[PDB]
Amino acid sequence: NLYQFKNMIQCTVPSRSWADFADYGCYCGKGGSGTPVDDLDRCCQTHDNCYNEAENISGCRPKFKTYSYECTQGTLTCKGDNNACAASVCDCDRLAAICFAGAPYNDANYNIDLKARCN
Amino acid sequence: VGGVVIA
Ligand SMILES: [Ca+2]
Repeated sequence: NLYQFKNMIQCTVPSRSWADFADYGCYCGKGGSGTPVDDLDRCCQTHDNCYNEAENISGCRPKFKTYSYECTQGTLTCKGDNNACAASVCDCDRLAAICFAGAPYNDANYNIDLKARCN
Repeated sequence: VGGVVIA
């Protein structure tokens, strides 16, 4: 769920607040359209697409599904006690949190005008 | 949760 994804980011990127990623480029947070503006935006685009895929599973709601995961000593793991929905969503989240950690953050791309720039 | 949207 979003609370858990929140916590995954705090684990892999303890250097910046989670709100930094909540409204960035065309794909991070609300939007899902247009040309991804940079590497970080591409992380989010893959993440958004991943959620759309997981939504194909009966009764699977990525923002609300509670999965089983761990974050300790620099390692993020999705656990074995996840069903197919939970396992897919956990994996989407984990791969994005990993993506975020390796991607440059450009202040210019924060809170951009989606209507004008993400067509 | 308790927020808007990060994903
Ligand atoms: Ca989005």
